[PDB]
Amino acid sequence: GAMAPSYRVKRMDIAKNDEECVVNAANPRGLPGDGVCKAVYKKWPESFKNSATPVGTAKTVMCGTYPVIHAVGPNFSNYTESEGDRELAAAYREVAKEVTRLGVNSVAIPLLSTGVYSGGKDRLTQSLNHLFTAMDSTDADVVIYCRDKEWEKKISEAIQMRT
Ligand SMILES: N#C[C@@H]1CCS(=O)(=O)C1
Ligand SMILES: [Cl-]
Ligand SMILES: [Cl-]
Ligand SMILES: [Cl-]
Repeated sequence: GAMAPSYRVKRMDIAKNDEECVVNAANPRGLPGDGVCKAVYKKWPESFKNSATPVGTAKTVMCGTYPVIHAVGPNFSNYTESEGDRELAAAYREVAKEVTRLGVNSVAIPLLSTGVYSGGKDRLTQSLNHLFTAMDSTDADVVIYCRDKEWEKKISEAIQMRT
């Protein structure tokens, strides 16, 4: 565990993270994909060996000794709002289990289903709250990665509001 477990946000590529493990915003088939998933494929291609896993689940594969937690958020193009919400919450609960099992003191996490799986909606608050719901009972330092300047401000605001 971290001595004083925290949440932070950074605006940069999660493939350059300074944490003990990474969460991939994976597809269910373990394909290289786009966005975060492709950056993760380029950095930790070895972690894509048998990484395929269903929607709402997380599967960890080592790259050397570095854990890559493949978390499959729903594609809101395919799911109803209600079912997509349920699966997005579930993916994050599975990430919390894996982070706990691995015994890491820090984890780099993107906001699941906020990019090409968002169904063209802004899901910052929805995705972040499900992240908090899952990770609040863990003692790892959580570092959230984003790419948009306005999202960095809103995530930072949401973290500070609860401190
Ligand atoms: N990043 C991202 C989204 C989820 C996996 S993907 O690369 O297929 C699209
Ligand atoms: Cl960067
Ligand atoms: Cl996405
Ligand atoms: Cl972003």
